[PDB]
Amino acid sequence: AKVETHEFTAEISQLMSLIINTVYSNKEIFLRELISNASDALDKIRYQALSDPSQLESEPELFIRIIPQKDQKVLEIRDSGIGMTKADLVNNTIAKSGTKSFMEALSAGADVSMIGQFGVGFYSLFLVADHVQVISKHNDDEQYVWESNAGGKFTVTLDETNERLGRGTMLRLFLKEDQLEYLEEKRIKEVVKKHSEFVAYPIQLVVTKEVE
Ligand SMILES: COc1cccc(-c2cc(F)ccc2[C@H]2Cc3nc(N)nc(C)c3C(=O)N2)n1
Repeated sequence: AKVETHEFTAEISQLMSLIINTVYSNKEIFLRELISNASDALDKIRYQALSDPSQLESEPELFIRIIPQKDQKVLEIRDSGIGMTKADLVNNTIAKSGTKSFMEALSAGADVSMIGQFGVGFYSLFLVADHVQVISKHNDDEQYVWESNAGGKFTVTLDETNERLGRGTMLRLFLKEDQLEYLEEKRIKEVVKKHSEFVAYPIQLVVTKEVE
């Protein structure tokens, strides 16, 4: 499998470093942000399906799914949205403008929670995670895995190790030891009900209970 390496733009590498290092208190906002991206990605596939309902056939169910993996200290956020082609992942760039604007607003004293308003709320995941894999499948393209440690370099490899998505995106968040509360059914239920009431799509939570 060929791991293509790429370097992050200097503004993107500095944004990633700011968030991963910050002390922000309301770190739970990351979930609103990722859910909001997943909901938007679903809106995008649903729009195409208004024209062409064959676009939905790669994964007919439209959903956001939250999958804690206590064994691996991993929280996965999966959507069956539009997904991202390999070219998308290697060049993901409205980010450039929103990264600069958001950085200016932070100087003026904006709170970290305003990140979504500048369109770069994906990077809020580094509040609770030190490393991240992003697995994506766009309809007319193959399934790839993007990877970043918040440094200045990310990889994009063909996906030969993860479950097939059918269509969409799954973020594998490698949580920090301080933020392992977000693997908890009850803690995750709190954050979702608080900040994502108005989501057109089912937010499914996967829970592994032992049969007694
Ligand atoms: C989701 O995985 C990745 C990987 C690198 C960069 C981005 C990203 C970055 C932004 F700054 C702003 C927006 C994005 C993503 C956010 C996103 N999330 C999800 N769940 N699905 C899609 C299609 C996108 C999308 O279209 N663009 N997302």
